[PDB]
Amino acid sequence: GLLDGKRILVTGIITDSSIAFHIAKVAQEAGAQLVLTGFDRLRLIQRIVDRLPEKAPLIELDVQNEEHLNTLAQRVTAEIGEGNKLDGVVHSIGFMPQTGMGINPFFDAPYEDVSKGIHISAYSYASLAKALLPIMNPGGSIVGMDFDPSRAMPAYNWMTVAKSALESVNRFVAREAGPHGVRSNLVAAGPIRTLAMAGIVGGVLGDQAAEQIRLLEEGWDQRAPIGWNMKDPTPVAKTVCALLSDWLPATTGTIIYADGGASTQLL
Ligand SMILES: NC(=O)c1ccc[n+]([C@@H]2O[C@H](COP(=O)([O-])OP(=O)(O)OC[C@H]3O[C@@H](n4cnc5c(N)ncnc54)[C@H](O)[C@@H]3O)[C@@H](O)[C@H]2O)c1
Repeated sequence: GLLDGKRILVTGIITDSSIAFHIAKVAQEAGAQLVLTGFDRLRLIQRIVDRLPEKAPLIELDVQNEEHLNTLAQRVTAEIGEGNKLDGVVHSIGFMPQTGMGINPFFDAPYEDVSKGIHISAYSYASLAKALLPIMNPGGSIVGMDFDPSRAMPAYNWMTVAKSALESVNRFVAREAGPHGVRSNLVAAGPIRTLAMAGIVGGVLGDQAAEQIRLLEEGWDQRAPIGWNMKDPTPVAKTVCALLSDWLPATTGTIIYADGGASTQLL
């Protein structure tokens, strides 16, 4: 298998539609041995982890908790065994309070809310790398999830600002990881109907926010030369696994687009 013998930590499972659930599933089917992390609802997440192809341990990680981060490497080592190291780390973590995602105008998001979203969505990519690089093997790989923020998307407002910060953080993490023999890259996915996003397109932040995301989704499918399936994150999961493998060993600090090609076309 593509990831035979690799030990990979995967953050970000909260539902069975989470991108991270599919990353974990595909990675296990490709031979990887996993450690999962979960935020807050650990019993809920454990029952989802129980549905993965193979048994894998779940440990707690709130990326806003300094003690969780400062103990993370030790707690991972407790699961994989002293002397064993990680080959891969997946950041699949995002959050922005509703005030920053269209329930009110762009200008009405208070900084306390924006700062919380940037903490979880962007700064924590550096936090996670800081915590785990000391227990990573040369040849290893850190991968984070991106949503192309090169143009303003009124569908996502301050989450797009957070992704712009994340892309910058990724390039600096590549610099830190390099001397360890470790790569850092982002996978920019098209829109996926995770439970949170299905709620927004469904109307939970109001009619206008629902229509804005729906228009974004519709344009995406029109632009993508190979199509885009918002109800199936498997192609995104495979792309993450490609970057976790040994097959892109000279790629670091970059963004790989798993978006059906929609970012490359203008209609
Ligand atoms: N859904 C999409 O359309 C889409 C598209 C491109 C990229 N992405 C990105 O993919 C990543 C995964 O999101 P998703 O779409 O699978 O949604 P999701 O809601 O299933 O996953 C987001 C995860 O972030 C976790 N999280 C939030 N606060 C946290 C904290 N304090 N500590 C640790 N974890 C925390 C949640 O518990 C959840 O597991 C995010 O970075 C998201 O921005 C999503």
